[PDB]
Amino acid sequence: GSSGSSGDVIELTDDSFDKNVLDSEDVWMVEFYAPWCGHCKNLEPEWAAAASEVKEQTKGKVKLAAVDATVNQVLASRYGIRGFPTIKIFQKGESPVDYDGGRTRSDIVSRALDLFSDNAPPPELLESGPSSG
Repeated sequence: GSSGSSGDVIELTDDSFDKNVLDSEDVWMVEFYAPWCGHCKNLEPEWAAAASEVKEQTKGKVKLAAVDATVNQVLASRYGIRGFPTIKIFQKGESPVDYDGGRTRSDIVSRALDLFSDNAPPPELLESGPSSG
């Protein structure tokens, strides 16, 4: 996760991916890239930065991760990832969506926010809840 020179990009596998996302009630932005593709190499940094700008803006609610469609087949096949980069969003409870647009932290982040509100509560005092139920 956090090491060397890189933003807050989390590496998930074809097995843990479900144990990290499904096992969490938070938005997980799964992005599939190829180590032999340019369109991705240019996003490498764009995603790293965005992750931080998104995690800080979403207070951790909306996290950003990356996957290697070259090693991940279970997932890639599940939805069918052949055209990288491939940004996909997953929200515990409702079906996941397909992100298609600007490939720059500027845009990537802009979206994450549009969701943050959906799940995570807005900036305004509010009761927590009696034992979450």
